[PDB]
Amino acid sequence: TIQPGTGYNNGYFYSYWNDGHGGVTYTNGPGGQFSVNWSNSGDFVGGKGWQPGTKNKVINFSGSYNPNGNSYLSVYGWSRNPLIEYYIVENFGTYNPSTGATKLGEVTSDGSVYDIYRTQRVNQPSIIGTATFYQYWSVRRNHRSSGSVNTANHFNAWAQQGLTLGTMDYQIVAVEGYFSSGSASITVS
Repeated sequence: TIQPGTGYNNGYFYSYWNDGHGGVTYTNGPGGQFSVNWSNSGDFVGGKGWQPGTKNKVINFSGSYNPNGNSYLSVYGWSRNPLIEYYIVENFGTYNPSTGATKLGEVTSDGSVYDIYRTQRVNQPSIIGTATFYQYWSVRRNHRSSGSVNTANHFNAWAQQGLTLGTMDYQIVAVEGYFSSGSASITVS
């Protein structure tokens, strides 16, 4: 296990954050590999990828994802100017994070339809400090724990619908959990 923080490991950016509650261990492995094991955690997010991301990256991920409770497996990132937090959700546990969100379209990519949503976060932590910003979501209908994500398909579909992105900040394959248990082992390339 490592300290929470950000850095580079074997040529990949990583980010690991937790709220201090306990119950989460994050390990960086060789190459693009990372592992997360959690048991009655608090809120956390961890994964590997790129800093900065791009608008036409094809992201490959392979491994195992076994949530027991509330957790997501996503391509996850931010843009600046405008400030946007975005998710391309490949798999989740007990909670569909688009519950109660406004549906803004559908896109077919990489073997599934995805539903597109937009939510707003009001006076919440962000990469530039406390702020009000939008979150964009693509939620895969056919869940999986390995695959390839053509991010351009999502970003172009969001743009078509009026959901524009600014300058890319980090872009990772992340395991997120909120007071749950589970294990994951994921290799990014």
